[PDB]
Amino acid sequence: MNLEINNFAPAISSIGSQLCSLSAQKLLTCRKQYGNGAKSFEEFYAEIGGIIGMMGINSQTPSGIREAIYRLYQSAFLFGDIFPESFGIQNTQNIKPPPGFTAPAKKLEVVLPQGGAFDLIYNNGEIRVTTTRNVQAGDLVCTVTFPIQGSVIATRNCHVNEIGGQLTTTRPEIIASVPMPARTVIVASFDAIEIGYGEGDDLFAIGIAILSNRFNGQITPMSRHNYMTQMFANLPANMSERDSSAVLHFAQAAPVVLGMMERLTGAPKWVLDY
Amino acid sequence: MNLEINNFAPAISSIGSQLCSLSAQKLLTCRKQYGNGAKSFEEFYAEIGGIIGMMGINSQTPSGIREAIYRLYQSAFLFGDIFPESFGIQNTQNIKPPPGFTAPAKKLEVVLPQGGAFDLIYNNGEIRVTTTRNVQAGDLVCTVTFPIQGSVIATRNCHVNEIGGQLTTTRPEIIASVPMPARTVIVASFDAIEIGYGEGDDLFAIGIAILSNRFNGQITPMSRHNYMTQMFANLPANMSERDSSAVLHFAQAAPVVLGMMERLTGAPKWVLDY
Amino acid sequence: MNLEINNFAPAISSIGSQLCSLSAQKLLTCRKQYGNGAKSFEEFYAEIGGIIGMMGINSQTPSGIREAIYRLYQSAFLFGDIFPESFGIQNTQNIKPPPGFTAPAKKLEVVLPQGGAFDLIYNNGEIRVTTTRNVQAGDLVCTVTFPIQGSVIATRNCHVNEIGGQLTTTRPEIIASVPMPARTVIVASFDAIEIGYGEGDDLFAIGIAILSNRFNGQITPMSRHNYMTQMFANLPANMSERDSSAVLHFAQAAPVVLGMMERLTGAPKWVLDY
Amino acid sequence: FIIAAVIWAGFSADDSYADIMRRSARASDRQNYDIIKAALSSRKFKLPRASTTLFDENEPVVRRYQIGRVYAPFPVDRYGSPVYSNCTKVELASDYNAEGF
Amino acid sequence: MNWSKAINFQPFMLETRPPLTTIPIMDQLVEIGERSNQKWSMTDRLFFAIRKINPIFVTSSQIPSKFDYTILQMPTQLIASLKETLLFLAFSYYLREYQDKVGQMKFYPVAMKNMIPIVNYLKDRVHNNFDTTLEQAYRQNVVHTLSASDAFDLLSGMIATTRLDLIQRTRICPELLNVLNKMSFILIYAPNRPSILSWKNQS
Repeated sequence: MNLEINNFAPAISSIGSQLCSLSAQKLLTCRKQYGNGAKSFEEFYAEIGGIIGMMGINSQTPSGIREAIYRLYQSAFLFGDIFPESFGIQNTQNIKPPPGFTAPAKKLEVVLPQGGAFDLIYNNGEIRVTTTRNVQAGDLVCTVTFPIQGSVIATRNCHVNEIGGQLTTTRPEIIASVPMPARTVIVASFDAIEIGYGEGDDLFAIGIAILSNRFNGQITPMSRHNYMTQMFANLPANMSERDSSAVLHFAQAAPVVLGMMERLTGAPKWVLDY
Repeated sequence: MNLEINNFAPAISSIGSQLCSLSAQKLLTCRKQYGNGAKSFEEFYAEIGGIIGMMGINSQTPSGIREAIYRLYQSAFLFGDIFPESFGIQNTQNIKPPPGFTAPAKKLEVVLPQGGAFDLIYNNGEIRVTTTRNVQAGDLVCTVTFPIQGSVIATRNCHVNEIGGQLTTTRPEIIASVPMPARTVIVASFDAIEIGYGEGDDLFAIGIAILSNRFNGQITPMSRHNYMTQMFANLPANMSERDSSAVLHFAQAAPVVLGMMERLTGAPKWVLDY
Repeated sequence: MNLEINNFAPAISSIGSQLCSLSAQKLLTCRKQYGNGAKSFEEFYAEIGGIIGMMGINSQTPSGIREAIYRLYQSAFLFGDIFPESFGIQNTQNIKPPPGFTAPAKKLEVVLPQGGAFDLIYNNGEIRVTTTRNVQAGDLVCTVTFPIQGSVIATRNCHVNEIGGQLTTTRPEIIASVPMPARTVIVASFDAIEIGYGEGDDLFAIGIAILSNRFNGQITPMSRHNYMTQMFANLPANMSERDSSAVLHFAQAAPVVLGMMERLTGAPKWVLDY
Repeated sequence: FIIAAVIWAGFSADDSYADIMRRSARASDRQNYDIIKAALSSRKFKLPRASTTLFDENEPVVRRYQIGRVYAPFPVDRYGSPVYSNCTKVELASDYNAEGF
Repeated sequence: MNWSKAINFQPFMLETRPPLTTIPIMDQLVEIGERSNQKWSMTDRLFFAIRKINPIFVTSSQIPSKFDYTILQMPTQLIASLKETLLFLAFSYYLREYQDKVGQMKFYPVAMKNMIPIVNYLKDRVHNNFDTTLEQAYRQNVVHTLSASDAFDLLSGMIATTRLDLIQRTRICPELLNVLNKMSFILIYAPNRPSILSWKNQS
């Protein structure tokens, strides 16, 4: 999946997230006032679900919201560079902090150092490493590339910099504490939260297909974990962590809302409470 | 941590939780109508985020809520068993029930029988012990000190009381069921819920520092799980489950709200819907 | 720490120093007019101490001052190309001189030239090296890189260019006077004042963390001495001694004021009397 | 710029109305206005300037065309508080003397 | 458009228009542009106006733009001088009051030499004390150091037009004649003087 994220992404993402929030709040309101009748719920929503109070939509229909989402996504994640890097937008338009991430870190992503001295397998929430040769205490065995935050549980034959059970840094590295003979095993489990949101995976699966049909060459169907890892990997290096969260919120919310407009079920708290 | 909980902790907690819920609801109310102009959201919240009608609070700015939270926390959990006459406490018996716990029990807390007979290692949600010496069927192996409720999965070479896969008692005990020699290993996994509220873990980490920079002699930064284990261990023996629930709800809500008033993101459901 | 100081730094630094001085003046004025009562000191300060009226600060709360400090600091010292056109930056033709430095030079920076012929250790007020081989008279053994100014006391087996007790140059160099055998020790103590100020170090510790939590990838918390040495080393070569003073005054005034707004204690004289 | 110059002619120690009007050559109207506005929000002088913000509240109704935001002509805020660009209260430590007025 | 006269469709001017699906989004970004002071002029102090002069290379015409902030370059290796940079800046500034603001398609002149090094030099050589304006820099570096014929020869090289083509074309398009007149150029062919071009009497 190849995509070019510019320096204007947070500004577009704020508008996108506001549109998604308003669309979801309308669905819960329409959903609360449906009375069983000849007209189905799909028609009932499609007849009044697009009337929302928001500038920038040129239609009072769900098609208008869908096209607004499409154009915002294309401008933010696929078009490329807009304007010189010195163009000043943050000063006049401030953005709103997105909700904190809630996705549990199950398949935490790590990279082994060069030398082929270690064997890596994955588990539910931990990683265990097998040593092919003798290793001296106090050297890198692993390091995470996908940021993570939370508590730490059940470290064996390794030491992680932490105080009071809480990890000190968002990118911990695993180091040994005792010299290990070959064929030893060292484990590290974390009760932590990765980048993303954990609710609304059924909606994401069909929304990503909906928006991959249109951008066929750029976006491909995939799981939420892979999508978010690639989106985080494509973020510009010279960008704050306060804006990366704003970009990622819209990046995951757009497929969720697209799939929500098809399967007219509820909405996740993260999309609604923006 | 060192801290003393007085007999009137539920009365203080029932006011602190109400104040926290009021502040969170006001935060979302102001977050819904943010103008998105030249002023940032921090200035907007500092200008219109206060509560004006609660007895006990002496300012219409957020600082008033912060100072009230500080007073209530110090009175309820710290060494000074000072009864706050400033907030109006009319009945110390009436206590609105708090929401049920939602924290998954990943690192379950267990203690060995003291015979030095088993080795203890942890995992994502299960404990497993290895017999150092020969053991006969029908004797204690492990017992949990942190109360736990939920289901039981993957019980091998051990027995727990269960009805339809559900745990009977809140403090299950693991007893071997078969004569098992030669350093064998038994496992016990639980799909259960411990004490506390899993949601909003990011705000807890930033709020515990805020309230430890003030009560540095009594409170230190740490993870939520250890904080709750110690807080539950410090509860008086003459305490019902209806009251300890309120005490623990306030004990977790205070750091979460303190950290939420700094990072103006959303609020967890268990704080809003108290 | 990675940072790029631009040519426009003095204009930003003048505004930052003026804002910090105004904040300190307001803090002391509100600290003298506080009568003990129902409201705590922080509530009193939040209501009136925050109000300060300059172009570009749009708030009567301390949050506005905090955001203004953040924006000016990011514009002046951080990597992103940002300039705040909203402040009184257009009429910065003339810049008021900043107060002179008062930081004692306890750990002064020197560099051994080459050949590993000398081993360096430090003391509270003096430096000393051990010659590992024969040395000729009148050659360079060490030279300072961090500028100092003051008197010289207790020089042994060396010579510095000083007349009347005062060092003639801001970058003194030490040269041996007599050919000396291996294992000889030359010493030089200075009663001088290095760059930066001395008062307010408690506020610096809690302000550097505050402004490192925001720019989490750009600034790492550390002591004032290393901070100032890196700031001086990152100054452009083509800068006068008058503008660099303003830049280095703002670079320290920002963290100390950020920490002062947290702990509502007094303010340093150099911050206030700008 | 002309309003600002007329106001500043009576508060500056040295420059007269013609001297301020002459500043048109070595600058722009916006830049000169910014300079004079910064001079009127200093420690010595504080003259509040009327300001306004964008407005986005609309009552929903079915319509065919698009909608947009407009500034509010009046300088009061949604909550009734006055909106000023530099300061909330007038505090000037001198008298306005210009050309004998 | 016919309203855009015929100057906007000259060989040395390139038309730009973003992708059709992104046009509504680009419109609201440039609105935030005018809300800020993201524009430059000739009658303004260089101290800040030098920051907002950022020429870019035109790889493709499908690029978004603000009429008061956009300066284009051809992807070449030749490096222009300071006088050429000022001449092109004046030309581009005075040429944008014929911009067609109703039709979405904007038209900009394209410089045939690189302008980045001179812009960086000016941006690094500018201080808080100096009060120089872009127009004053143009005057003291072009009008008072070169003849009108030499300045016209320089200007042509920046826009890839033979001075003969420009001189002949001024006789057909009065808009170009006004644009050149705004730059202190005067074209009187009635007497047989040595040069057809001269600078305008100032003050």
